[PDB]
Amino acid sequence: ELVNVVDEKLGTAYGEKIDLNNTNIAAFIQYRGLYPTLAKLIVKNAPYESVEDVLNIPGLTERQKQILRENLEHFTVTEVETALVEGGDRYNNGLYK
Amino acid sequence: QTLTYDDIVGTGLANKCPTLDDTARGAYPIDSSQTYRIARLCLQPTTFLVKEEPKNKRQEAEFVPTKLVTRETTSLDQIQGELKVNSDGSLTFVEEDGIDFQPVTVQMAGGERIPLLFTVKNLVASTQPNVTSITTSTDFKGEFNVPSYRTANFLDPKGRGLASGYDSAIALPQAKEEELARANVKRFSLTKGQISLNVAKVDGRTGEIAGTFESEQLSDDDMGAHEPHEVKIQGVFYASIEPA
Amino acid sequence: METLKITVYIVVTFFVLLFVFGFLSGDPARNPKRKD
Amino acid sequence: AELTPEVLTVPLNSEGKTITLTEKQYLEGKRLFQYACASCHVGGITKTNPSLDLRTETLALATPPRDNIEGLVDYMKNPTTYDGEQEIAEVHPSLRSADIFPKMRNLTEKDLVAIAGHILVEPKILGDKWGGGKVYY
Amino acid sequence: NPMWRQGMFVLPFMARLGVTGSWSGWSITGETGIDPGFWSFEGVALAHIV
Amino acid sequence: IPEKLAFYDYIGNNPAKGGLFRTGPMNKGDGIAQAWKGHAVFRNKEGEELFVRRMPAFFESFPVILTDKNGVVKADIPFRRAESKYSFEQQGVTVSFYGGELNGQTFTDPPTVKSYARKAIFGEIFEFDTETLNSDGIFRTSPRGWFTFAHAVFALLFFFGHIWHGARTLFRDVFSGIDPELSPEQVEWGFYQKVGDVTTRR
Amino acid sequence: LFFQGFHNWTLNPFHMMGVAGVLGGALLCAIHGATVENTLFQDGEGASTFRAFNPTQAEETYSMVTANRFWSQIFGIAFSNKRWLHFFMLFVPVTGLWMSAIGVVGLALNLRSYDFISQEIRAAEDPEFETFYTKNLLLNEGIRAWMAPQDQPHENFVFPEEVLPRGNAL
Amino acid sequence: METITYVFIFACIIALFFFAIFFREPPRIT
Amino acid sequence: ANLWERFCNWVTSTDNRLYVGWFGVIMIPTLLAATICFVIAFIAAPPVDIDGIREPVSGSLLYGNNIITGAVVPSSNAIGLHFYPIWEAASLDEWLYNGGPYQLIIFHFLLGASCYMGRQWELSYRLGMRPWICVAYSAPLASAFAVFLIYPIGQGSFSDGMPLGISGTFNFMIVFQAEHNILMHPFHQLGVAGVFGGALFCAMHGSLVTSSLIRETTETESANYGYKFGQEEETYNIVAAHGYFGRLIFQYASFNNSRSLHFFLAAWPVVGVWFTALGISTMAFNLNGFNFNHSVIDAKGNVINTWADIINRANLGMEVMHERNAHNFPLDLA
Amino acid sequence: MEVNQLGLIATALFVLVPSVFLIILYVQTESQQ
Amino acid sequence: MEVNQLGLIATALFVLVPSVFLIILYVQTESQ
Ligand SMILES: CCCCCCCCCCCCCCCCCC(=O)OC[C@H](CO[C@@H]1O[C@H](CO[C@H]2O[C@H](CO)[C@H](O)[C@H](O)[C@H]2O)[C@H](O)[C@H](O)[C@H]1O)OC(=O)CCCCCCCCCCCCCCCCC
Ligand code: CLA
Ligand code: CLA
Ligand code: CLA
Ligand SMILES: CC(C)=CCC/C(C)=C/CC/C(C)=C/CC/C(C)=C/CC/C(C)=C/CC/C(C)=C/CC/C(C)=C/CC/C(C)=C/CC/C(C)=C/CC1=CC(=O)C(C)=C(C)C1=O
Ligand SMILES: CCCCCCCCCCCCCCCC(=O)OC[C@H](COP(=O)(O)OC[C@@H](O)CO)OC(=O)CCCCCCCCCCCCCCC
Ligand code: HEC
Ligand SMILES: CC1=C(/C=C/C(C)=C/C=C/C(C)=C/C=C/C=C(C)/C=C/C=C(C)/C=C/C2=C(C)CCCC2(C)C)C(C)(C)CCC1
Ligand code: OEY
Ligand SMILES: [Cl-]
Ligand SMILES: [Cl-]
Ligand SMILES: [Fe+2]
Repeated sequence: ELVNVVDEKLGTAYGEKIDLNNTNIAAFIQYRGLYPTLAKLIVKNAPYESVEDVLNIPGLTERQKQILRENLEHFTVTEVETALVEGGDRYNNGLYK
Repeated sequence: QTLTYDDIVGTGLANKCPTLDDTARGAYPIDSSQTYRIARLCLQPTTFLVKEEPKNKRQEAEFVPTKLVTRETTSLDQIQGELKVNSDGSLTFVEEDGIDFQPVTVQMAGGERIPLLFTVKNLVASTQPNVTSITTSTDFKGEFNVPSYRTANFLDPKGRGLASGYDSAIALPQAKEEELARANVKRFSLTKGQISLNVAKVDGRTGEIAGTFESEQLSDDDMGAHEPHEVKIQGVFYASIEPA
Repeated sequence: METLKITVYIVVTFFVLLFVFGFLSGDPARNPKRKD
Repeated sequence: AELTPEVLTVPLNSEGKTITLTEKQYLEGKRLFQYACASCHVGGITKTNPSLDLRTETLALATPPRDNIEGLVDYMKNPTTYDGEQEIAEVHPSLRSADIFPKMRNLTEKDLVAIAGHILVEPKILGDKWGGGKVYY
Repeated sequence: NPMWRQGMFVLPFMARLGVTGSWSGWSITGETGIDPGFWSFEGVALAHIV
Repeated sequence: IPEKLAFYDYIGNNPAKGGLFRTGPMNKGDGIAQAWKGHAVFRNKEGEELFVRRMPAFFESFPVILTDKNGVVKADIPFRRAESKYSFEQQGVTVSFYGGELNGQTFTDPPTVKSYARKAIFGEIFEFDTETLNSDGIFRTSPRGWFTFAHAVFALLFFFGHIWHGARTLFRDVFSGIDPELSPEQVEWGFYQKVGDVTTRR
Repeated sequence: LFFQGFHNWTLNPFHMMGVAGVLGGALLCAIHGATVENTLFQDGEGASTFRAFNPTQAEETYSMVTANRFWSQIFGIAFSNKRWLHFFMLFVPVTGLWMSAIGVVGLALNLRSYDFISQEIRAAEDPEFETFYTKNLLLNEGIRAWMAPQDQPHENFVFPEEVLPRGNAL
Repeated sequence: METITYVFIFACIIALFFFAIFFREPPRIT
Repeated sequence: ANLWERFCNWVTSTDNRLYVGWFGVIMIPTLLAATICFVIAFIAAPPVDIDGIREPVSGSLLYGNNIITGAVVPSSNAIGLHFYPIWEAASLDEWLYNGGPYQLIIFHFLLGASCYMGRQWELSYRLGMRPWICVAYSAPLASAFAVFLIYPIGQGSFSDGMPLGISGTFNFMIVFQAEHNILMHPFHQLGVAGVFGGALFCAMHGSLVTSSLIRETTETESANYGYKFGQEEETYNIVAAHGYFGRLIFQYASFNNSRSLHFFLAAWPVVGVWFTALGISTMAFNLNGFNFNHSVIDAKGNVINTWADIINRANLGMEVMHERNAHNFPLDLA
Repeated sequence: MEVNQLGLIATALFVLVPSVFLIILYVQTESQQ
Repeated sequence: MEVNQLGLIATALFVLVPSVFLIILYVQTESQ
């Protein structure tokens, strides 16, 4: 009943995919064309009900809607974990090198 | 004729919200057609009160005063947000951005330090219906979010944290850990607070307003270590309106 | 607080001038062999 | 072990052509890299933005790809953000911007090859340490 | 939980004659946040040591 | 497996895990051993058998790393969570016990699994009575530890006694001071062919 | 550095007695050399005071009386007995090395003064409780995990990044 | 009780200082 | 007989059991003040937010500390190098949270200790002595200036001066090695040489004099009673001592002049400690110890590690852990 | 603080026993003179 | 048995302290 919510979220999809509601912005460098421009946009307009919701972000150029499709399979969405989004930790989570 | 940084540095006046002349008893009128944003909201605390815990039951402890020890570091300022008009004529400020939190530790009698995150993060605050003008009798009531005093990377003095750090009491390798679950597993609280802003000075020309506020919220719970104390804050405020 | 500050300023200045005038009072001449 | 043709052999372009640096070119580029770049890129990290590094697998995923000589030499002329969407000559040393980064002025075209040569050969000798950070010092 | 329950010997003699608060801000009368000046329990103690 | 043998295979009985001011009996530290719990077997989600890297005697604290028969790290308990790939939660580690008090039981919930992983680094896993002596949980050394320490320390101290009393035997005639009528000729160079022997004056 | 991270040797009172003897020796060495040099008798005419010693002279070459009065009045106590003084210069550094030898003997066996139990119990139960004692063990913990794989190659330590203890940002 | 002990030992040292200086055996010449 | 002249004669009198002097006029009050504040703080001060991150560190006995762990904690990083006397705080409670006691103690101690050195000159003048005992003391006084004042000036904060306690001292010297590689600095190496050398020569000189005491006593009494205070004759035989040490090594490596020998005893630890105090003072401006990380590589360019690279792995573990909550950006530039 | 209780008797004896020995020998020294 | 643990130190000094006083007085008597 005293869970560490961060650990317990490592045992959801959050632990295998980029979680559009929780993961830090630096993860968007693992796949191409996604950083920095789209990543910026994904995060401001978080959170998302389902993965495909990112295609309805207003302003997307068809080139950008293409790159997102090419990578829908690397995304997920789980419930927002406050501990991961508060403090602006999705832009800077204390980890550099 | 504005003051310059070098005029202010080291005086304390940087922690002080702007003031309105004691003659500014006007009103600012609201065209429901036009939109409006609050360009700058400044919240300056002056008094910090803590609820005692009276041991027994039917006594209900008092709010007691405290001493500030973290110096002139306390003001919220440069806050901004939408100012909307609803169906019934109320207005609602929605916070967006700004320096909308300051950590504060006050000291009760007997030495207990009570730290807290004085904040209006995500504030939403509305008026009575049928305003049609902001006056020296308008009242703004609302609620805001109080995240955890420490964020997730914060490592306690034995290396233990939530998003980082050890998960056990590593200097007691074969101690029974059921005693220490409270201290070993960190929690990120998220609670609400309530604020009231009372307008008492209005410049009809410039759109500026000013007055008093009272807010209630919870102190630091050291990531689940202990239980929070209740805290009431009083001070003064200043805000400037623009037709966005 | 303002009272304390004055007190300290006063106490300090006192010992300082004791020092400056102590050495301005023929200190080279306070020795056991040759005095001037 | 030693500095042999295999390790000195790097990709020229994305088609998959290859080019084989001389030892001389390798030491040339290492030198130029310390002179023009290491103040921010020692060890293959980026001190002013650690999220982006010089590991070959990062360069491969840049838009345009940059795990080859052509892509690297182009970047020293007209650098872009990682996705390719904005030119950034204004805040990154480049020939397009050598007016404001005075070190980039005396670099000749062959100089750029050697620099790009170094970046691509070094991961092959140091492995994980290149762009790894302090964890691998 | 008054003083006499806690084994206090000399505290009630300071209190008998007017000394009742502490530089910590409490007072044996229950009143919180109070400023006693020097002649608190602490200063009385200090002065017997000087 | 007899419990007496498994109890030997546990670092709390290692004499090199103690401390100079952690006083008393070993039981004052981890408690009074009551029962072998069983031998813990760790499997990832692929059903590979995983092996907790045991703690060496040098280390007051040690991290939790699981490996395969080939030595390859496959799970751990991460410190920094944000970029972790080997976590028990990601790798679905489980613990099954064979023998002992817990024989035939499998635990899957990650916090229980980790907790036994934290004990496995000490070797075999026992149940202890911590209340009876109010055990503080910190390893003490054994009588092997204390006897060795004390006798090594005395031995060294007694070497100085050897030296002292030996010096005092060979030099008793000057214990109270050198001769006051020693001439600088006995002591300056080239005076005597042999040092201190006065019969060899040139 | 090994002994700091693994043994917490600075916390060992047998090392502390070593430190007080080495530094005490160095103190005694400087202060006795400087006292003699500034209580010298004037036995020559020239400004180099060295010339004016004779190795064979029975007469002492500095004033024990003016040295004793000086230090009695500067420091409150001073030596009065030249034999005790020089024997004390023997005693102080010799003994400190002996005490540290004993400590290292303890460490042969991992019998460290590594922890204060009372501190650990409180800090485990009270996450607001921090001292320099707890801060130094974090540092010891940093040293152990970061240096061990390279320093003990035969242990094939493999510490993936996620397990390394690190503070924020660094 | 730890605190009382630490401070009592410290205070004994300061008193020893007092007697060591003002109540010393007074050095006598020759 | 004028009232001032009579005061001046008491101040400078050679007849006070403890010499006062013009230097003593500043020293006494400033040392009594630093002393009294320290004793009170060590025992009773509440915790101090040294690193300015609202994470107070408990230093005194009444807050759960012992003789080894207690300290007067340095003042808040939030203050940096600003002056912070009591009268600049809204209250003693604020002053205590932010670590005011430390500033009060160090400034008064540095002053009174400065005047201590000068007081040594002064009494030497009044007694007809040579003047330079004080030059010897400046080596330790310079050391105290480096860790309490110079190092904070160059790092920009008193939070980084040396704590006033036993474990705080070790904390200061651990972080120092991580940030400066001080063991690999040649001025710390000369300090070790000054300090080891000093202990060696102390034991040597002590054993050489002791070895050559002239027989003046029986077996049943201390050899120490063979010296009488103020006797004119030397109490040991210096040529017998030179005779033994010349042969233990060789003739010309041994002093037969007691003035050179004692001058040598003074110069060696003084000079070495000047250097190692200079080492702390120049590392205050971050001119650090030698850095040979990866200075050795093979024909291919593999790193071939040395002991320097091992040192660095331990420096790294110190680096990444110290002040674990206080850094938001990747380099610890101060 | 949860501290070793015999710490007190240990520290008290550690001081008193050797200290008393020294005092005994000082005082019977003064009485000789 | 759940006894008073300050009883040991109390008994100890009760014995030692007045005991020490008397030994001191006896020895300095024997030596004059
Ligand atoms: C050995 C040979 C040498 C000769 C020896 C000479 C012997 C002299 C020995 C000196 C003895 C000094 C003893 C230490 C003094 C420190 C007392 C202190 O700091 O005590 C000061 C007290 C303390 O005040 C209270 O201090 C408190 C501190 O609380 C702290 O302390 C509490 C318990 O102590 C709790 O722990 C609490 O949690 C913790 O925060 C609170 O902050 C209160 O708000 C605050 O009122 O102040 C007061 O009211 C007192 C008056 C000050 C009020 C302001 C008026 C200013 C007066 C100017 C003083 C001038 C000084 C005289 C010099 C003149 C020279 C001619
Ligand atoms: C070689 C001697 C020796 C050895 C090896 C042991 C070993 C042991 N005894 Mg036994 N014991 C001994 C002698 C010995 N004892 C003697 C002589 C007595 C009578 C005093 C006892 C009384 C005794 C009791 C009453 C108990 C033990 C117990 C124990 C166990 C735990 C001991 C412990 O916590 O150590 C603690 C050791 C230390 C803290 C180290 C002390 C060394 C000090 C710090 C050094 C002093 C330094 C000095 C002042 C430096 C200054 C020098 C300079 C100025 C010149 C262990 C098996 C305990 C047990 O578990 O039994 C069931 C128990 O309760 N022993
Ligand atoms: C103020 C700082 C300080 C001070 C003054 C000391 C002082 C001391 N330390 Mg500690 N130390 C410190 C800080 C400090 N330490 C810190 C911060 C740490 C980190 C934990 C350590 C870690 C540490 C360790 C790990 C050890 C010490 C040891 C010692 C002792 C060294 C004894 C000695 O003379 O060795 C010099 C060596 C000898 C005297 C042995 C034999 C010397 C022979 C005769 C040499 C002959 C030379 C030959 C003729 C040829 C020379 C020529 C050649 C160079 C070419 C001494 C008590 C040692 C110890 O305790 O010893 C038991 C030890 O091992 N220290
Ligand atoms: C065997 C290993 C060894 C050895 C021999 C040394 C030796 C030394 N170290 Mg190193 N050190 C080591 C390991 C070692 N260290 C390691 C492992 C590290 C990294 C962890 C360091 C890190 C390190 C740092 C960071 C520092 C040293 C310093 C020093 C010097 C300390 C002595 C000194 O400063 O005198 C100087 C003398 C004094 C400080 C005396 C001040 C005296 C004042 C003026 C009077 C005090 C009055 C007092 C309070 C009250 C007395 C009155 C009485 C009635 C109570 C010395 C040369 C220090 C240094 O160089 O400072 C300059 C220093 O800052 N070392
Ligand atoms: C409020 C509270 C409680 C605060 C507590 C504060 C605090 C933290 C205190 C901590 C105390 C603490 C733990 C200290 C521990 C120190 C410790 C490690 C103890 C060492 C123990 C020890 C027995 C170790 C063995 C090594 C040992 C024997 C070293 C001895 C060191 C020592 C005494 C050396 C001599 C130094 C000294 C200053 C002598 C000066 C001599 C002097 C007067 C010379 C003058 C002189 C010179 C001449 O040449 C001539 C001719 C004449 C005539 C003459 O006079
Ligand atoms: C105003 C400035 C004055 C500052 C005041 C400070 C004064 C304190 C000095 C020490 C007084 C006590 C000395 C007692 C002992 C005493 O009376 O000794 C007196 C003794 C006199 O020696 P003599 O040569 O006269 O004795 C020879 C024969 O008589 C003995 O057989 O001094 C020496 O032995 C010097 C070496 C002792 C040096 C030890 C000094 C270390 C003291 C500091 C350690 C304290 C740590 C405490 C931790 C909190
Ligand atoms: C600091 C002043 C720098 C200097 C000098 C050099 N570079 Fe750099 N580089 C810097 C930054 C901040 C960035 C990030 C740019 C962004 O996308 O916002 C970069 C990026 C690069 C890259 C791309 C790496 C990738 O993963 O895609 C390369 C290849 C690169 N820089 C090369 C490079 C060279 C060769 C330099 C010397 C001639 C050089 N840089 C200098 C910061 C700085
Ligand atoms: C009763 C009681 C108790 C107990 C207590 C005790 C234990 C006591 C102790 C006490 C003590 C133990 C005391 C002390 C004393 C000391 C002194 C008082 C000192 C003196 C000193 C001085 C005076 C100094 C001087 C000087 C000078 C002046 C100058 C310089 C030098 C010198 C420094 C030397 C308790 C708490 C439990 C409880 C309550 C009650
Ligand atoms: O060494 Mn690391 O560097 Ca000089 O500051 Mn940045 O951190 Mn912090 O305050 Mn003390 O310590
Ligand atoms: Cl730290
Ligand atoms: Cl930072
Ligand atoms: Fe000498």
